[PDB]
Amino acid sequence: GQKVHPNGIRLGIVKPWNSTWFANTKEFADNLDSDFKVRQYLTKELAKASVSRIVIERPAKSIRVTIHTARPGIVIGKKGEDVEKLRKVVADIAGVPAQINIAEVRKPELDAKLVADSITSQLERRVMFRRAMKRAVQNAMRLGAKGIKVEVSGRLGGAEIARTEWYREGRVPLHTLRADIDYNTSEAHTTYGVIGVKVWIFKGEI
Amino acid sequence: ELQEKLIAVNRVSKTVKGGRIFSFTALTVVGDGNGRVGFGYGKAREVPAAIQKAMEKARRNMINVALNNGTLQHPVKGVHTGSRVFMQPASEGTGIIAGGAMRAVLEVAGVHNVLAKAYGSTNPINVVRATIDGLENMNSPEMVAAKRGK
Amino acid sequence: ATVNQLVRKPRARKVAKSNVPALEACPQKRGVCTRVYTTTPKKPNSALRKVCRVRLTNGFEVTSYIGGEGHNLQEHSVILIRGGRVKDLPGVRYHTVRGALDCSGVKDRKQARSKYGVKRPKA
Amino acid sequence: ARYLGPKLKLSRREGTDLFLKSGVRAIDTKCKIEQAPGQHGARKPRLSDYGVQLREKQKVRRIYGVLERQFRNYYKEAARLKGNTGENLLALLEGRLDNVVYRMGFGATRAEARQLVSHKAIMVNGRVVNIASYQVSPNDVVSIREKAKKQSRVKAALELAEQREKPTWLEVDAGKMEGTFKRKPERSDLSADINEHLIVELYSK
RNA sequence: UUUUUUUUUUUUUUUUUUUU
RNA sequence: CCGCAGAAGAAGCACCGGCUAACUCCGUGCCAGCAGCCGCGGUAAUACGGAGGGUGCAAGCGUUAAUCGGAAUUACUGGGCGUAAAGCGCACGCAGGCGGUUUGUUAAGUCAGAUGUGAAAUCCCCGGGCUCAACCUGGGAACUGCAUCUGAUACUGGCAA
RNA sequence: UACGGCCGCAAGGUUAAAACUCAAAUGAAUUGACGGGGGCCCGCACAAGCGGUGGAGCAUGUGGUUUAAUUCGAUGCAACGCGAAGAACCUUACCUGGUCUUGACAUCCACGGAAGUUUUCAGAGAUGAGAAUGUGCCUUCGGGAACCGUGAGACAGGUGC
Repeated sequence: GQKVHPNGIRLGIVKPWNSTWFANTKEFADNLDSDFKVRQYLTKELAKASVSRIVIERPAKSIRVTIHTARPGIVIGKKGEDVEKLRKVVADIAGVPAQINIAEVRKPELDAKLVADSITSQLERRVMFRRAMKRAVQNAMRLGAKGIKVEVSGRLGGAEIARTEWYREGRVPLHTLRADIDYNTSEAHTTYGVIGVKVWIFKGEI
Repeated sequence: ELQEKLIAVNRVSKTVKGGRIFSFTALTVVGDGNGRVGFGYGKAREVPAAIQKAMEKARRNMINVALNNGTLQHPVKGVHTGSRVFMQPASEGTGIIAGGAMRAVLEVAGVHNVLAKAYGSTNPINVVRATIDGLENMNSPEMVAAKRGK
Repeated sequence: ATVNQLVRKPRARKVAKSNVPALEACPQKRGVCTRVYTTTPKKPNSALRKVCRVRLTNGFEVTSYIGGEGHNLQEHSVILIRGGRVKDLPGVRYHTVRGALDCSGVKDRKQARSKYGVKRPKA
Repeated sequence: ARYLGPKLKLSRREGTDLFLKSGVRAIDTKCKIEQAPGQHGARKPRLSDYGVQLREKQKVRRIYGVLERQFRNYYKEAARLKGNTGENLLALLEGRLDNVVYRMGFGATRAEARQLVSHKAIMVNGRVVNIASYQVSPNDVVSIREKAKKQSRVKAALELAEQREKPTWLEVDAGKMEGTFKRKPERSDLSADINEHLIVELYSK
């Protein structure tokens, strides 16, 4: 009957920021219009390997974008012509330059996000995703974590059918503000309407 | 390469003070391909968790049924309140035509030849709780020899 | 949980309830339409559905419905009888099959195919 | 009587490798298993207990091409037979006149084969017996007739089945096109991938 | 095993599809 | 049967919940209608009533007047009596059912068979003959009892003690 | 339960028959209705008390008056001073008229332009008819900005629960 975030409530406690910047009394408003715009271009340019963390720092309002993506080599491309585009389009909206910093998503198996970017791929085949769903969860937990719960909502059958499915491969203490837990979500579609997935990953006790 | 199946559940959810209260149960069986079969029950907050607590309980050692070789030699008493019950063997070549209301109690070890459907009650909890206690009360081909000599 | 209160109206929506009184032989028949009735004020606003009575040795009087489409269902005719009491109708206990003799019913309604017996349109 | 098709439709709801269409190309290219067969509900179907046997019924009804009439008039006498299901019922479908002719190599499909038989091309020791429920007993012979013997359809069966398994229970001469059943069928090499016993227990629900 | 501080307060329509 | 001549010349019904089975786009306001167990319609009616697609099966499809099905039930052959229904406050004797239990004994019923009946389409099984499924049949068989007798002694009934 | 009588002193006892009909339940075991049970209590519940509200006079929304004609939804524990903490420009319900249906706001190409200060006269307002003064920054004189147009083809919305 609740959905209760472990993250967010805890920015300085094992669970680090999606973004952080210091804009002043009469210089926030444009920074906020740019924090969705810069993330929309990137999270469509980086889709080919996802982005666990789409990190917006702005060291002098110029934007130090740190992209933890599971394939940096495909966004370095054939060696740095994409980087050039990647440092221009997000700087075109913001009116200032853009300190593009790359990284790997170190093992998507154990990750704070990339488990939901298994699952929400599986729907692009349109056939029996049930063969692979709870197997993907299984596989992920075989290289890391100690419990996980999963909730999936949406049009996932035929004609008019709309339900919610819930699974538990291991124990999850829902909120413990000391622990290495995460919450995440992701999305998918199937030509009848939405398919929206949610996770809770109790990876460790502290 | 062990075998795992369910057979029954309760809708168990009721009015109270007060709105509605809900709960979640199972009844399950397990087997080993060398003529071994077993059972038990569970409960949880979640349905596929009431299956796991059951099937971890069904894994207790699994009774070796007297099977020589594709059928069985005696109909053991599955004594219950009015179930009765008695299986009917068949001559080694024709299949497991038994009560699909409980059939997984004999199916999980592979047993090809036995029949009888659920003779006095159409509730699985009744012809289940009866069958497993006849199967533990059985005798080997080697025992019935001693029973009629030495 | 209290049976002489429960039994009436619990949970089902087809239900058994029907009341189908007398027998004497069989319930199907040929039906001399004996006298035609057109009347009796009710909340179901029952126009044109001209019920008739039936001279049958049964112990009490009996009555039967127009079955379906066909205005000239005339009181000298001897069409066929079967059971099925539609909730619309007090007093009645059977409905006709009114297609034989001179009665017609089904004038040109192409959808009847085997349902009442009709030939194909311009196909 | 045998409904006739669309033929490849049957494979997109019954399954893969069907002898219905055994020959050229349309295998894995067009039979639409794993791609998307029942496309509308393919996100999630749900099966049934009668479900899985009723499509294994379907398999046996549509692969060999037979009525529900035959499925009851083979059952009539099967009720006297002494053996198991996959000898009292299944074994007969590989050995009725319209279905043995493909097993020997006189037509390249099972829908072909029945139609060569019904068109007076085939005999059993001198009998034109196109009453195709007629089942060819072991050792008595079965041939294509003289002017149909080396007709285009037989060759394109023979030079395609050449690389394939020639099963042990019957034989043929490929160059004068005649044969028989050499022994009785067995539930251990008959090569239908089906669970045999399950078409007869389906009448128990 | 003394247990009357008044007797009564119309109907409905609540119910988030289903195979497990 | 054998040459020519054309895929020519041959097919549709239930329908479509869920029952063995495939569904939506809408309509009409428990209108009008299915009414079998169900289930449906109370302004978003999956099958009512129009239609569009395809399905079950193919001279066949729905369905009907009923009775048993599944379901176990008037039970010598097959039974529940705390339950539905269910040892009926109560038993003077008159007919009735059960009359102790073993030896010497008998064979009427019990059983085993000899021989007869049930000539011919069985039901149950094999072998054919028409091109053959049918169909048309040949062969083998099994028919509690009844007769008329050779046995065999544990029950049913007795005789003696 | 009676429609023959065996009994009974009548009324009834005892046979448990039947015209016809019509769809499942008794029992366990579990609910717990808001409950002056017994029992454990407890609160301006009630206590002891205190200052009142009330009848006449005012500030004022239902309903209630017919008024030319009237704005929902408000009507006990879960609604009071509506939501309006300004129902005569007023964040427009509604009575009326004036007007429109890309409206008022806002893009993607196409052809073009410097932006504005000031006053006169009409009109209820939206809007209508005149008169003066004005002409910026780069600057490939290319491309245009600050910033106003007219033609397109895509094309805008609201407490509706």
